[PDB]
Amino acid sequence: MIQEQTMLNVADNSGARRVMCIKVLGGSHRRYAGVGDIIKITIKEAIPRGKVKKGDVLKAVVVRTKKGVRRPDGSVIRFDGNACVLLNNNSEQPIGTRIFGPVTRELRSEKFMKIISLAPEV
Amino acid sequence: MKVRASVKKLCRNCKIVKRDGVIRVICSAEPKHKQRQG
Amino acid sequence: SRVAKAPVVVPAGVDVKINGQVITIKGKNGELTRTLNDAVEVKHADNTLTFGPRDGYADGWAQAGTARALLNSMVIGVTEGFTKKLQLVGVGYRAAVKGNVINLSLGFSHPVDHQLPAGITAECPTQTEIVLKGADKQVIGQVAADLRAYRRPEPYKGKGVRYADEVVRTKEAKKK
Amino acid sequence: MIGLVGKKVGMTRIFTEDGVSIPVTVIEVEANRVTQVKDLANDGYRAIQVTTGAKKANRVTKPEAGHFAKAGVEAGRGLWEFRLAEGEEFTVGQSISVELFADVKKVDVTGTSKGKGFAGTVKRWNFRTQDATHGNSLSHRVPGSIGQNQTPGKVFKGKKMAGQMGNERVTVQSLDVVRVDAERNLLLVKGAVPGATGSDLIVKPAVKA
RNA sequence: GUGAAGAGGGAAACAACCCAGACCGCCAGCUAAGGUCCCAAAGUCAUGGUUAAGUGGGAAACGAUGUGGGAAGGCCCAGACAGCCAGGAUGUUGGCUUAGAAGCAGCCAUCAUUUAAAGAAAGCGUAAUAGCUCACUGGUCGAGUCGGCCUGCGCGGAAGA
RNA sequence: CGAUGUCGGCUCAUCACAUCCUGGGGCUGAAGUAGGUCCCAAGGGUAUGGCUGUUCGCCAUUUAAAGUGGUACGCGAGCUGGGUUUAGAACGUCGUGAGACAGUUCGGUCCCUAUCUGCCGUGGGCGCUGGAGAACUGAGGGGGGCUGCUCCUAGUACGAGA
RNA sequence: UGCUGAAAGCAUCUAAGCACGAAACUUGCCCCGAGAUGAGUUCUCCCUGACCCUUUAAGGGUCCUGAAGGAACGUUGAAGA
Repeated sequence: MIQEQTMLNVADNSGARRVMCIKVLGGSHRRYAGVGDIIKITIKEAIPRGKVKKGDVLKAVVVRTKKGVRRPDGSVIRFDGNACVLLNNNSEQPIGTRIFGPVTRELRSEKFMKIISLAPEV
Repeated sequence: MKVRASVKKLCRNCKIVKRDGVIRVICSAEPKHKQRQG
Repeated sequence: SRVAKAPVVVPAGVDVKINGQVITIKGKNGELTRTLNDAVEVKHADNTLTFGPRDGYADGWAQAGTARALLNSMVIGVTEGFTKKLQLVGVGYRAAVKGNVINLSLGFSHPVDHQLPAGITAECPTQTEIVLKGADKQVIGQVAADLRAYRRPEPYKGKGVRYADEVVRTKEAKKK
Repeated sequence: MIGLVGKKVGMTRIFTEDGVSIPVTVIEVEANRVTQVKDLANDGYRAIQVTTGAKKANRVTKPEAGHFAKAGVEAGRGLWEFRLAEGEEFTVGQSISVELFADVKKVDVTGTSKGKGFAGTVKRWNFRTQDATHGNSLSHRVPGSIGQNQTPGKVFKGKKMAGQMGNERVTVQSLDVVRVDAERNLLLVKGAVPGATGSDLIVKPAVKA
């Protein structure tokens, strides 16, 4: 459950550490983003030596949510924070080289193969 | 289809026809001369 | 009017029955029954057919003129019949026929099936040309029009279904 | 085709071999007994009237007792009838079991929804509440405007206002049938159905095939 | 002139529009404007025409083989108009602004042979060509046909909470 | 003028079609994707934020689209009071002055227990003809009607290629 | 968009006739619904005793019977101001 103005941590090592969600994509009047929905974010503070600077708008994908995800058998997965991965605004293509922390398997959409491969767990 | 209020024989191969109380112009050479309201 | 004043000779072996204003004609293909306008009167006129507009109708002559054309059309149809030729233009276009159903593939994702009406026969001497035959001209024209409507000819390559004896205008992109 | 009358019995879930859990509503469909068969000759339409359950002997009135006795059917609670599809026939006194749902896949369940009593516009029509602060005075959940001005001069019919909510019959359609148990008279349908536990439900095959 | 300071009847309702100026009573008659299929008093009245549009029962410039009437005019069984198997050629790829205009951009004449018959050129189409039609001319059926003016009544133009 | 509260915002809407999207078509200087223009169509749908009191507008990012208008420039006996528009005070300017300024700033009481019509719910009475208990037919009325992306067809038709 | 087709020998979707053709219209889906005074249909249940009076009428009065069923009261409800 990520909506506008929400703080997110960064799972990758692109140099960003905290980002603000400014829009939820994928539908008109969409309220909040799910486990693996694409969102538009702005970086609020990053590494000075990183390739992404403060106050830049680029897409992102949620990988972890505090609210959690629901499994088909009724189980749920919950995390202590919300995390995302950075993107390129033209092709999804996570720019990071490695991603820290667990990643749920809900991102297996025949496309996030790069995210799951770099995921230390699942 | 032109929907102008004035219809005329633009070319030689234009025929004036009345269909359902509407005066139409039909051309057998070029469709650009077809027009509905007359 | 002028056409109405021209009796049509009925050939031998054709039976004509005048039940009030209804006309039944039998030749060698089948029985054709048509209801005629109340403003036109018809008599046997042995060896010929004659039409006259009864007094009391302003358009009586016009109704006679169209009536005479219809009777001639049926007379020709029963005597010989009507044939129409349709051509399929385009790579990968098939017009296979079997029984009373026509199978066509005009580039659609699914096959096209057409159910012919009674009294109409379809033949496919070649994979792209289809010939239809029948006892009346109105039905054949309608069926051929329905077949053509499936893929209207387009003016860049003249593809789709077209009549055998029509000219399709062609145009080319001017710059792009 | 005809439906059946059953009683809602709580809810449960079924665990499949692949792991996914299916929430199912349990409907107790005991034998339904036909009490009257209608025909076009007499009633102008063809239908069968059925009964289910049991009633106290001293509680059923004489007019109802005679009606059941005519068909030779034991008195039950309430009466419901279903129109026929012209493709099947029935006889008076025949018993209909839940087995007829063995070959179906979607069903429509009809029942009386739970009664919420007099409900406000916010709860009834999902009206948006006004601001809770910034000067608002006694207008936190009020409906707001209900008309325009003199030019209409009236409130249009069908306006959304507070009133009775629930306690009307509603139909949930295209529900997957999960299991049918003839000997135990159970009908497991995936999803939730209107009404509370113990309420009478009508189950018929889905019409939106 | 009316209202104001005038009721009554008519225009659905509508001081100022039309008819008409209430002294009172009558379960008497004749009329005005306006009306006479039903609501709703009185012609489903008579004779000759028009309209096909629900026109009548909103609206223009302008458009159109709608339909009725009138005055004419051209061509017509030495056979018209529309159709049908026919013909439509030769220099004139022009001198001319030679970039190609050749009839199809214009300076320009707007010649001339075969002739039942054809122009140094009206349309579509090519850089120009080419090409396809029509001007015009033979033969069969074959009788009317063609283009304007005056107007009667209609149609389109004509979309709002 | 013996009083019809006049800008915005919120809540709640309803109608027109001169249609923003979705639907059906003609023409195209329409190869295809994507367009241009016109005709038919009102069933449904038809943004979130930054700045400003603002409507509007500019800007940022979405969507199939972020339609144009009427309804006392809809709606304050439904809400707010930011602007404007009482009394305080100050600045600039005009006036000798009191004061004034569609010049600008700071501050500044929004009453009503619903009789009638209307509307949303829910009952009593009588009727429907001997009375009563049930199950229905259905005149009629209302609700709902939105749509994106991915894959297959197919990398096919089209196209020199892209 | 058409097929056939005269008026007008041709042509022509139209004048006669016959075809297709949209989230619009009618229906199909769900709900209300016989106060639908045009008040509907079906099934079942209950009542089939006597006296008198007059301005002898679908009249009035008295005695005995009051059934089906309903209401009321009580315990109450995932029904409800």
